[PDB]
Amino acid sequence: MQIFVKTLTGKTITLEVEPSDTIENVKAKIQDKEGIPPDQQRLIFAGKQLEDGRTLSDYNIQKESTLHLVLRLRG
Amino acid sequence: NEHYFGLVNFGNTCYVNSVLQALYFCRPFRENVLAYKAQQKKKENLLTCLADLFHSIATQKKKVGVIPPKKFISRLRKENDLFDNYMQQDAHEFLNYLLNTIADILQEEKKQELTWVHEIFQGTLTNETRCLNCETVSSKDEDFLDLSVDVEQNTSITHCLRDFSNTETLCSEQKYYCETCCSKQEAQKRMRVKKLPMILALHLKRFKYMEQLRRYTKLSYRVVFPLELRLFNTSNLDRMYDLVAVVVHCGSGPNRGHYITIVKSHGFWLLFDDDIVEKIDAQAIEEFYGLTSDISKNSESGYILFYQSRE
Ligand SMILES: [Zn+2]
Repeated sequence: MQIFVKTLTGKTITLEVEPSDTIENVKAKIQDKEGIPPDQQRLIFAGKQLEDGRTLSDYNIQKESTLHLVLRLRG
Repeated sequence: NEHYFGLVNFGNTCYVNSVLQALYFCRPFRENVLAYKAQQKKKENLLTCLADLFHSIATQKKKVGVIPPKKFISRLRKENDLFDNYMQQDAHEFLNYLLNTIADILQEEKKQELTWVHEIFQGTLTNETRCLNCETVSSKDEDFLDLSVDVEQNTSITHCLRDFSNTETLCSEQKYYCETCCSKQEAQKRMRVKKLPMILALHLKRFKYMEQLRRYTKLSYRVVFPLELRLFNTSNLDRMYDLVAVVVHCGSGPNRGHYITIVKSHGFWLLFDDDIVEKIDAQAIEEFYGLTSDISKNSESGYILFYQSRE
C-alpha cells in the first residue's frame, strides 16, 4: 500500500509499505529516498511519535496516511 | 497570586525544564493538571509527579524562587528508556512523549473517547488527494497534537503554517497510486486544518540533511512569530490565537545546546533559563526569530511556539 511522508523541506514523498512493516523498516525506506540515517529520524502520525519495534498496523496506518518526518535539536 | 520559579537542572535536563515552563503557562493545561492534583490517588506515575510539581509551583509562599523537579525527573528516567540517560535531548520529542504519556494514563483511568489532553492540544487535518487523470478526490482525516512546519529564510510562521496546507502537485517519483486508475498518476495533495485545537503548538523544522556530507545542520533562519494569529477552519469560521510561550534552542548545531523558554504572563514577558527567571522587554523577543546574517553561527532560535485560542 502507498503512504506519504512529509519530509524536512515540506516536500511529500511516497513509500510502498505493508501493514506488517516495522517502523524500522519504514525508516530504512525513507533512508533509501532521502539519505537520512534511521537513527536520526523521528516520525509523527496522529499526534504520536512512532516507536521502533512496532508495525504500521499497530498504529492503524492505512493507505494515504501522511507521516511527519522530523529530526532533533539536542539541548 | 502568581509565582515565578525556575527549575533545577538535573543533568542536561533543560530540554524538560523549558517544556515544563511552557506548559505551566498554557492556562488550560495548568488548570487541568492542578485539578488532577486536587483529586489524585496515592499511586505515583508521570502525571501524578507532574501534578505535584505544578502544585508546588502554584503554592509557593514567596512570589519568586527555584524549585527542584527531582521526583519528576527520576520518574521520567524510569518510565522512558529514550530519556533514561544524562544526555542532551530534543524538547519537541519530550513534549510529545509527555502529552501522550499523560493521555494514556487518563484513558486507562476512564476504563477503570477524548481525554483533557486532547481537548486542549488535539486538532484534525483533512488530507485530500486528487488524481489528475480521473479527477477522483480521496479525503482522509488525521489528528495531531502539534504541527511540524517547514521553514525558510526571512519569513513568518504565518507563512510556514500556510505552506503546510498548500496544494502540492505529485509527479514522477512521487506519483499517487489511484484506486480508480489502478496505477500511479500525477496528483494534487493538500492537508487542510479541519479542526483547530484550543492550544496550537507549532514546531519549526529547523534542520537540514546534507546527503553528500552525511550529516545535518541546524537552520538558524529568521522566522518571525507574531503575537497573534488568525487561523481558519474548513467547515466557528476562524479563531484568534495569542502567543503564550516559545521554547528556544540555543546553539550553532543540532547535537548540543541549551533550552530556554519565554512566556507571557499578565501582559509582560518572562525568560526562564533553568534556575534563572528574568523579565524581558517585548522587543528582546525578536532575538529569538533567528539570525539575519552569519547564519551558521550560534543562534537562539524559536523552536516550539504555543498559541492559545481567545475562545
Ligand atoms: Zn485516477
